[PDB]
Amino acid sequence: DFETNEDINGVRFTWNVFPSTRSDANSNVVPVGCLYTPLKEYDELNVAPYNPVVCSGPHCKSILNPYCVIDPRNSSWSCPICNSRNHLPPQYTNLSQENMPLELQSTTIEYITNKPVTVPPIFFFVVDLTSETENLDSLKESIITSLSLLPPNALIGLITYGNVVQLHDLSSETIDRCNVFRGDREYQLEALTEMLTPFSLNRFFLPLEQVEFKLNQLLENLSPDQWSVPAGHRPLRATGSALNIASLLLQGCYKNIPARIILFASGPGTVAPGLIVNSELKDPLRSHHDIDSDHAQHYKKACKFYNQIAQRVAANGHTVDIFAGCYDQIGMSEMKQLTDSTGGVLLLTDAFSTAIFKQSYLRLFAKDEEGYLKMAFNGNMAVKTSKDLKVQGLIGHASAVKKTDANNISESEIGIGATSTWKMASLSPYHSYAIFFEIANTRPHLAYTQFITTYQHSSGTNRIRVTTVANQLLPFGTPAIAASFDQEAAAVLMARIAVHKAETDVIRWLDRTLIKLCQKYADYNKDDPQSFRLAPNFSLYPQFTYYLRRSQFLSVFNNSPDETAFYRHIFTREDTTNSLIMIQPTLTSFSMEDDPQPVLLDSISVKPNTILLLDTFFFILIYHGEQIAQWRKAGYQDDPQYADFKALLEEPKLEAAELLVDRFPLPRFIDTEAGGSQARFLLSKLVSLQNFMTHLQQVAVSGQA
Amino acid sequence: FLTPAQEQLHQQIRPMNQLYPIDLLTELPPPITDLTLPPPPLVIPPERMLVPSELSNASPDYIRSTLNAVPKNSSLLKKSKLPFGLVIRPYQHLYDDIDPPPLNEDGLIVRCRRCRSYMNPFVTFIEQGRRWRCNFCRLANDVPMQMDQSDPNDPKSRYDRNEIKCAVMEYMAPKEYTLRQPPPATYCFLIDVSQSSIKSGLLATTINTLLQNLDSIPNHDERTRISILCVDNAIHYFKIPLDQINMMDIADLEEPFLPRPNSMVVSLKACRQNIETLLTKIPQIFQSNLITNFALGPALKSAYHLIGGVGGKIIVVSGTLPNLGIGKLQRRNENTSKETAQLLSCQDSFYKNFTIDCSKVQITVDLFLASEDYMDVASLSNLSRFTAGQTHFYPGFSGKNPNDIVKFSTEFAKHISMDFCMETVMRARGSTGLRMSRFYGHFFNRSSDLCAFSTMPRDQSYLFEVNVDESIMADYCYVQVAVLLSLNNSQRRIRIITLAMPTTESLAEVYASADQLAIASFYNSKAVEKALNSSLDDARVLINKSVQDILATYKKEIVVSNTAGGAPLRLCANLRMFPLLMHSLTKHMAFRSGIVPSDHRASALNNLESLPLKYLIKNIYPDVYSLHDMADEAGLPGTIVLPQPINATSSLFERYGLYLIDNGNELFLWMGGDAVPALVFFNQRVRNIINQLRNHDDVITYQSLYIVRAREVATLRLWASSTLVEDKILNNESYREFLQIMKARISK
Ligand SMILES: [Zn+2]
Ligand SMILES: [Zn+2]
Repeated sequence: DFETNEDINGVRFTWNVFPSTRSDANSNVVPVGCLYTPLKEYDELNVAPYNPVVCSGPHCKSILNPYCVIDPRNSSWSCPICNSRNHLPPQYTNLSQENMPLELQSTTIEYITNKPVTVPPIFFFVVDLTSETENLDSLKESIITSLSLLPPNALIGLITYGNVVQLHDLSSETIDRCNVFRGDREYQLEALTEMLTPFSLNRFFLPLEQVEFKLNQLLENLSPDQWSVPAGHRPLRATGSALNIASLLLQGCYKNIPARIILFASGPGTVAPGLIVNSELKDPLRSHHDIDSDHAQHYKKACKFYNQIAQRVAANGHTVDIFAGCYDQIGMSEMKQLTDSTGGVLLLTDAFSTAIFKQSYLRLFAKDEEGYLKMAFNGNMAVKTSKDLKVQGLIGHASAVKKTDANNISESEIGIGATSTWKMASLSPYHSYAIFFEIANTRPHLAYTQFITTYQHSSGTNRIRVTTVANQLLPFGTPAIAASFDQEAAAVLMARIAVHKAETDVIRWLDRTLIKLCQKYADYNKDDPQSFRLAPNFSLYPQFTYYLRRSQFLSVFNNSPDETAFYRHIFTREDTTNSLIMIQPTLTSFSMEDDPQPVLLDSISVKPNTILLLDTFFFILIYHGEQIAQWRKAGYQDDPQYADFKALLEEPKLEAAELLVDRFPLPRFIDTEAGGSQARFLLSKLVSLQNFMTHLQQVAVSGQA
Repeated sequence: FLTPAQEQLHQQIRPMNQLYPIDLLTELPPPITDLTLPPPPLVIPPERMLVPSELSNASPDYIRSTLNAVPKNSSLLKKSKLPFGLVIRPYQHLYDDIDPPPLNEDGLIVRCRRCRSYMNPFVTFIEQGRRWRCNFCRLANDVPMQMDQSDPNDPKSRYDRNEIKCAVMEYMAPKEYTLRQPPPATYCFLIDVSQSSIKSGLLATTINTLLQNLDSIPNHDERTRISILCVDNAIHYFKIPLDQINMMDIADLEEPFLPRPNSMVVSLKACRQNIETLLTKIPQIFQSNLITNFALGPALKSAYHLIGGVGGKIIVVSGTLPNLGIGKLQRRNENTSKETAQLLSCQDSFYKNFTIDCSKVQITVDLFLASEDYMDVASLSNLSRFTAGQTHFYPGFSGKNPNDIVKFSTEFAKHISMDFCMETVMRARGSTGLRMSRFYGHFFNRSSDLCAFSTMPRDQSYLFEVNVDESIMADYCYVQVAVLLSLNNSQRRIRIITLAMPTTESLAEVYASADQLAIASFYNSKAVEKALNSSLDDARVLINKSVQDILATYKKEIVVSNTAGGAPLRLCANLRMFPLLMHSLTKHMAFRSGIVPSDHRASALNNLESLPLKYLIKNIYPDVYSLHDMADEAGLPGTIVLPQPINATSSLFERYGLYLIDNGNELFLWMGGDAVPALVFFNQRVRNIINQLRNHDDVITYQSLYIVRAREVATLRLWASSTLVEDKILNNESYREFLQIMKARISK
């Protein structure tokens, strides 16, 4: 089924039976593509303590798998992808049903390929000193707490900044020093190299082991930046310069070596390079309106600056994480690419005191069952495909790898295209990517796809995750096709394409595709709206469209430029299950005499005697009806006999806690009720799907050009 | 618990100087004791002084006119061929404990309404004492009541005030004499840490001296702040907390920007503990540096921004030529022809503009250039020269010699322990007819009548050239020097120096009252100005001409008959040393004709141009002491007794004696090659004397001794040999021949 293939390969195709020709694929509207999670965790993943058996075919490089034609007598295997007979290797010349190689017993497997003979993971902390004591103190607390979650052999790096940027030097024991640079200049590698060069750049990066006391003392002694703040001005904060220096130093000594630049900002950059807003408070932070109407004066140079850096770290293969701790914007809209080009974190929080920050930050260092970090580095994903299948592009946190020898690249593109290989400075079990294909064709016919994700494991080994899938191609009209439609997958990839477009009328596109999809798949009588029927397996798509078009990341009405970037960053990273919650939030009703039960996202379900649980993924809200609010508002729950009431108030908090388990980042939790000022969040999410569905039926039965 | 009342309770329970003729040619074996003689008296009748005493007229200690009898008009002055200038010296000692002048605290400063001169001993009280005449512009003024409120009913109360008894005194300035609140002594030690500075040991010394002398550095008001900048290819700052230390590395030498907004210019009191700690580390932090650049220019700018707010003193210690940055310099071509145009002139013009900016924020710069290599003293001097600082040069420094350390360390110690004022402006007012035209010395002046001292040292002398208008209608003329200052104890004071001189139309009188030392100084300063901006020979020619024109004028305008003795060289007794001094000058390191290292010559010229009169002379003509004949009452009085100096001639040196030359810089101990084995030696005496000639309280100088008896000894010899400027040395004539030459020249 749909869940099976995902449970076994972490793969979900929009169409599970591909059309047999490109004309057909176009008449299907929703592209043939899938959402893949290369480092998905399986309770029973097979790891081969050895290298893969690669295909000898010229220009292939595909790896042996379960869909290969194994010839025991001639001891040879045929390649599904490129189709050539290969000499089964020496060790495999004894393949029995009982003696099958590990790679032949599962469609997804991991090989412990070679071992890097190079540097451990690098953690470059870039802290912003222009924040208040309370805020800067609780941040100092977190960073320290994280340090004890890191591999003792991890290279640490430290830069503090505000008016100027200070690169700390931990290699000095005599006196703790640090090289200072101008927060108002755009230093260049050559210039920065000379200035910083016992002489080597590799002295600003040292093993946590041989430095944990110094670095701890140093972090315990940080104090707010102490320059003067004029009349009505914002502090001078040269983030732009800090990120420039940071990425340059790393390029200077650790190019193409896993590094993770972790920025902690408390406000927008108020100094060029990368200036988001001027210091004078009378200058407001741009809004979507301003950006849309070319009135956002600093925005274009900013984006143009940060993109320069993003291309750098992505090309050099370094990660950039951005944690914002403040009520106002810091410029995530302009700095976003830093995080999307690389597999970086992007978290918007009001303060470094928030649970959202604390829990999310420490969660980034979560470990697997072997006790190693879940994060992975220097990921490289290559998509091999049969000859009757091409690649259109990827939509996720990666960068295209060019000059490849691949021959399966489509002329048409979607997302990051013109290639079938991509790269991620950082990735993790929580990263999913949308790969879009094109039917190259212009007796069972099959198409094969193989995902080869080579990357660097936290255990310090290089591995190769392989997933191979097979999909049948059928003629225009075959019932199987319409049945192989995964409407949850289709909706997520379509939203993915929508965010990509919007990041580069999108709703007009959403509406047209929906109408075109229904015209083809709905059964009805021309010019007879009320006869419109969609099979149970398509019946949800329209609803998903309905919600998507008015979600947090497409219709950025009541959103600040940064909220939008935030929401979108997460959305183009998360999986099918969670992406849906982002599109169509969930609402569960709880009561004294019933079991938790799903309700329509409308006011109807706002009742006195019940408790509601709304899941926006970014938010988890628990609204208590008047009655229950009152009962809870004083007593009962604490009364032995009213143990049933107590369980009622607890059910929404357990489901809540179960959602929060493994989610990243952590959503903002909200406990409200009828009358509470936050109740708006719930209501501000309750024209109607009814009207939508009606107008939809009228167009689906009518003819277009 | 006792109230103020219970405390008081329990407790209660005219003689115009004459001309004395001499024959320079007979005056051979130059008296030389004369060099100690005080100048001709200033003939002033008790009548011209409100309260006649020895203090009613300016002592030679503070001011010395080159003329103690002023020509009554410009014509007479011009004919005299004599210079008119004032050798000024506001302070007498390094420490303001020794001999402070009388200080008024009253807060009342009585001044003229017109000329703005200050009340003084030579004022005249008119109209039943209700008013006073300005001896400077003669305008009647109203005598303030506060002048008499001293002894309410005793009319003779005034005459007890310092501004009436003394020609030299000070006042505690009233509120209006301050715009900003007097500054706290602020220091900024910019130290070279490059490779050279480490190899020489120059650093360990500097850090040690400072470390052991933090107590010596002034802090009367206890507000003394301090800063430290270690410099090489980069500028290193240091955050110093009150009683953690961090070092801030800044290698972007393009624009001066500061690392942080505070804890760099710290309270010497409240942060001593930490400052000592930091000092302790520095030698380690740089224990082994391979860097060979010294960014003085950049560091200097940073320092300007670092202490420019309050203003202060940047003290530079370096063993490296400026290497990297704004004012980097290079070794020069090395001369004789136009060695001024090339070896003495300032290379990069950053060093002159920087002093112009320092005037805006009241910063002064001092330099201690200690090294075996070129430092380009010539062009760096400009820093201290125009900011009232001083440039100290230590040739051939290297810890390899236990003495380099003692000299440098001792001098540097004295320099930081010396007092100084801040925001000081010095000004001189002349009576009707007298006008201040040129001003020589280390300070800032572009606006006549006013010299600006971002800070004022205690070990320098200044010179003001004066012009006698057209004519002076009175029998006396006056000159008043005023110094408005902010003393290093948060006090705004005003130090005044008033000098009264008799006028005269008698050329005989003019000459009879000439201060040969002041005059020697006047030409010294005029020649140091030439050597540095014009030609070096233009200077040498200037010094000779000065001696020529004077001998020529005397002979022609004063001498009465050629019938005198036997073809003598006529002059007066009070100028008996002048020709000898000028000649020695031409043989000095700063003017020699020949080969002299760009730095040595530059350092010499800088020395001469700012040395206090007392030492300027010992420098030109050294004090030689024959110690084998030496009296027996010498050795001790707690002041050690000294021998009578002999002539600076190779002659007097007996091939078996012991001598001690002292030229103000070095100290030679020449022992005849054939002396009694009493060499083994009394020893307390010789050691005592040398200690004497070194320990001074008015300058920082530390005399480096040089003992002498096939090449080394030959050099020490030729060198010590050149300090005796009376002989024929450096291919330059002998003193006897000098007079012989001059005579011929002036003779028809
Ligand atoms: Zn193949
Ligand atoms: Zn007057």
